[PDB]
Amino acid sequence: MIDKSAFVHPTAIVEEGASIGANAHIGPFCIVGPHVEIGEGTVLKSHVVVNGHTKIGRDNEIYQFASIGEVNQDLKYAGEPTRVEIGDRNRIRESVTIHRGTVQGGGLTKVGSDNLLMINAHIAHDCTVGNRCILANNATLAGHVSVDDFAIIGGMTAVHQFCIIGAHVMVGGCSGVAQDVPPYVIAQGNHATPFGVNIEGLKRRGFSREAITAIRNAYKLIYRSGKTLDEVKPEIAELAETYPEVKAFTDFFARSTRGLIR
Amino acid sequence: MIDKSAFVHPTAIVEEGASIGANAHIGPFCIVGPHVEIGEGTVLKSHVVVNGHTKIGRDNEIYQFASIGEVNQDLKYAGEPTRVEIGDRNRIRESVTIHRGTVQGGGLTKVGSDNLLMINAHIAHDCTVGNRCILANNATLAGHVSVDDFAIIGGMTAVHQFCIIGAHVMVGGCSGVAQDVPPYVIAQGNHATPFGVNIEGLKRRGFSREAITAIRNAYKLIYRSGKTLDEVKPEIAELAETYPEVKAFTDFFARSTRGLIR
Amino acid sequence: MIDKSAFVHPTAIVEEGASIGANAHIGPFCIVGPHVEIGEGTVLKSHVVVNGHTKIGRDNEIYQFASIGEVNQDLKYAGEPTRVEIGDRNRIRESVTIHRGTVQGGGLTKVGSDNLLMINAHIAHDCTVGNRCILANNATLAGHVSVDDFAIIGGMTAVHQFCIIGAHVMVGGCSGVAQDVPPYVIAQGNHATPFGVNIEGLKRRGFSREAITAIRNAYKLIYRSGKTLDEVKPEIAELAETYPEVKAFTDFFARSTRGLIR
Ligand SMILES: CCCCCCC[C@@H](O)CC(=O)O[C@H]1[C@H](O)[C@@H](CO)O[C@H](OP(=O)(O)OP(=O)(O)OC[C@H]2O[C@@H](n3ccc(=O)[nH]c3=O)[C@H](O)[C@@H]2O)[C@@H]1NC(C)=O
Ligand SMILES: CCCCCCC[C@@H](O)CC(=O)O[C@H]1[C@H](O)[C@@H](CO)O[C@H](OP(=O)(O)OP(=O)(O)OC[C@H]2O[C@@H](n3ccc(=O)[nH]c3=O)[C@H](O)[C@@H]2O)[C@@H]1NC(C)=O
Ligand SMILES: CCCCCCC[C@@H](O)CC(=O)O[C@H]1[C@H](O)[C@@H](CO)O[C@H](OP(=O)(O)OP(=O)(O)OC[C@H]2O[C@@H](n3ccc(=O)[nH]c3=O)[C@H](O)[C@@H]2O)[C@@H]1NC(C)=O
Repeated sequence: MIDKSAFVHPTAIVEEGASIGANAHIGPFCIVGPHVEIGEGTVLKSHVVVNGHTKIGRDNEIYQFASIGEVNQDLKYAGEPTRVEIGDRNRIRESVTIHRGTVQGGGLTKVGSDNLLMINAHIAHDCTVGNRCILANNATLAGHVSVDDFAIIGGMTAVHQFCIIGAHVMVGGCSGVAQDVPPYVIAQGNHATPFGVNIEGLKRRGFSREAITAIRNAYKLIYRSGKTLDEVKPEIAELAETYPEVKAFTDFFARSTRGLIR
Repeated sequence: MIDKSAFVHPTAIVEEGASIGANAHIGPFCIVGPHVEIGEGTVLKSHVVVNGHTKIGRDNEIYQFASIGEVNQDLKYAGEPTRVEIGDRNRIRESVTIHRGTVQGGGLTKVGSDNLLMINAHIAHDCTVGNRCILANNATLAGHVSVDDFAIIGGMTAVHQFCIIGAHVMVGGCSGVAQDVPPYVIAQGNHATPFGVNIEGLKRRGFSREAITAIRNAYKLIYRSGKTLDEVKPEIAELAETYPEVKAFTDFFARSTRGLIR
Repeated sequence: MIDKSAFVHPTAIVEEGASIGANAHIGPFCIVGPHVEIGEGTVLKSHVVVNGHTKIGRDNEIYQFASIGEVNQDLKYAGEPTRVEIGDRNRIRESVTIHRGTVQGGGLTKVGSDNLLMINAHIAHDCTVGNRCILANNATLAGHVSVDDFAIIGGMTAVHQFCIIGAHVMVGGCSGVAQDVPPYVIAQGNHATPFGVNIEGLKRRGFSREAITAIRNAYKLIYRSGKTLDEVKPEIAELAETYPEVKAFTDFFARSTRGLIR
């Protein structure tokens, strides 16, 4: 049902069964499918396509020529009723594409809250984007990619299938990520390699001097020590019991399947 | 004429003279020009622009914000009635652009059948795309480019004007192809360089153990022997009279004008 | 007001207050905001969004799915009535985005005349594009970028914020420009480095043999001499009093803030 306080442009096509929340705005020439839920205050500017089994939260801004909930590009997909979930206060810019999941990959593509997805950013099937992320122009995620909280993907940058981009990571523009990126690190190149800790990002996000130092020491254990990952994991765990920010590393290691960028 | 069994959305604009086949679907806000032919069962999802002298075959799926048959980007083009041909069962994704040819370049842009053209793939004037190809997100072909059967162009990858991408080639993502790529080879980098035979692709497509070995030996003649191309061409021709799959090389050599990637 | 000789498609939405010039063409499903001015003979093909405080000149061709005058992607922007200016005889292709300025960056995004902006070219907030430029497919300018007269940005190429691309420059495809590019030079790579003078471009644009030689000598002072920029600036100024084309260098130096690509 469409809430009485929602605006739906006469030219927009909202198919019966769609749920449109209070004070939502559906602009000219938009198409909204029957299995779509659009939250309170969310705006679809114009020329937006939203379909599939897709739930969109509150106060989102979705710009013209964006395609949300669409059939994914995985040749394995066969039309199964898979899902998209999008949180609150996201800015989803022109030509952004966010595709539905696959049964094989868990059935769900997820995007959190307060994200900025710039022009022609691509979120493929079965991706999980967290909160407060930035995907710059043409930033492209292949299937099953995780982008953790506060992570930034630079312009023209592509991420290989199944890769994890750790929390607070900054991936430089014009890059190609082929393996997993630990939280807090700077990555650049093709293939992308690590370039230290995202110190400036952490400073701006309120991380203490002590926390940043501990994170830098954890980085040094991984990349400078010359030891194997299995050797340094318990050392990182010991460090984490004093500095809880370091726990991001161990949580990341348990999820990592592609190996680390080096 | 529009076939009686074709669906044309009330909001779609199909100009008089356009030919729409049986059980075709023209979605909301589509524009179809007077010199366009759309084949049986072909679907234009929504917000699709098809114009120029353009023939589209059967069972195609063309997604929103795609531009098919449009004026090309060659500054030499002056509005001449050039052409686009598109075959059957293609999946042409959001924002894909396929441009009409130029008189100078032969007057025709051609795409075969069973191709997957991912988001924002670009097929410039006078290009020839074969059958069963994959162009990943943002894959960009300059004018007069050939992409032969089964070839794959990775995400964010650009191909220089007049280049040929051989049959069964896999070009890696984030690459820049400046010269001709022989059939069956893996290419990566900027500028792109060869990295052996696409063994896995050939295995999946039913190539025999003997054929793959012969193809590998042909690759070795080209790249490992240290001999000139003119020296190894007759040797490849001799090999081809036992293994007919090797004939792909000699057929490719006759078309090649840019020299080989090395 | 809409001029009596202008065409506005019944499906187009031109908001009251918009100024549409003589013999302009507003195609199907276009949206034109109340603070937009569209000049004599300008064509919006179809599915074009033009909003904000935006002035567009004469004889422009703006293609489907383009977004002109839109809210920029700078997180600092807060909805202030900033501006876009676009000159005459530009060809603005499918999915091109040109964003309004920011108060912080001067309030204006400017594009001159006779430019070709290819598919999905991006002109960010506070950019200044001159005359006769070419931005190829997916060419991406970050905020506050200057692209001077006749400059060419290759396909898949990104330019870092605040950078200046000098007059008559050719930036190769698949590149990443991180610093300022002097006029007349060829740039390629990631990060982009200089590769001599754009001799062919200058020849075609009517530059004399003497002028090109002088420009080459200025290039050699900057890059071959081994001297500092401060040492060679007065030498370039001396050369410029015989060959006025060399004055482009000194004018560029005064604007440069990022340092030179080397
Ligand atoms: C990084 C920038 C690229 C742009 C990213 C945006 C694209 C995404 O929206 C779509 C996507 O990533 O889907 C893939 C899916 O994430 C993956 C896992 O589920 O599976 C697929 O990728 P994968 O690497 O597993 O390719 P396949 O094993 O399915 O084979 C697809 C084609 O590649 C050929 N191939 C494969 C391996 C090889 O070594 N050589 C080949 O030629 C093979 O013959 C076939 O034609 C999926 N692909 C296809 C084309 O089906
Ligand atoms: C690889 C990724 C890039 C994106 C690919 C998508 C673009 C295609 O849709 C369009 C396309 O490829 O068309 C070109 C056409 O395939 C070719 C052959 O027919 O001809 C043209 O390319 P080319 O390399 O021949 O350029 P021109 O010789 O026509 O000159 C165009 C501009 O380049 C300038 N130039 C040329 C050479 C040089 O050395 N320096 C220059 O500055 C010249 O002054 C002029 O302003 C065409 N270009 C233009 C801009 O007209
Ligand atoms: C080059 C190809 C990329 C595509 C280009 C197209 C994008 C443009 O349309 C938009 C644009 O360029 O705007 C930026 C604006 O030109 C600039 C100057 O005015 O300011 C901004 O860029 P900047 O480099 O200054 O980034 P900020 O300092 O504003 O911080 C933004 C985010 O980066 C994080 N950051 C910053 C520095 C650092 O070292 N590590 C970080 O994690 C920080 O925490 C925050 O989340 C602006 N960005 C944002 C996201 O606001």
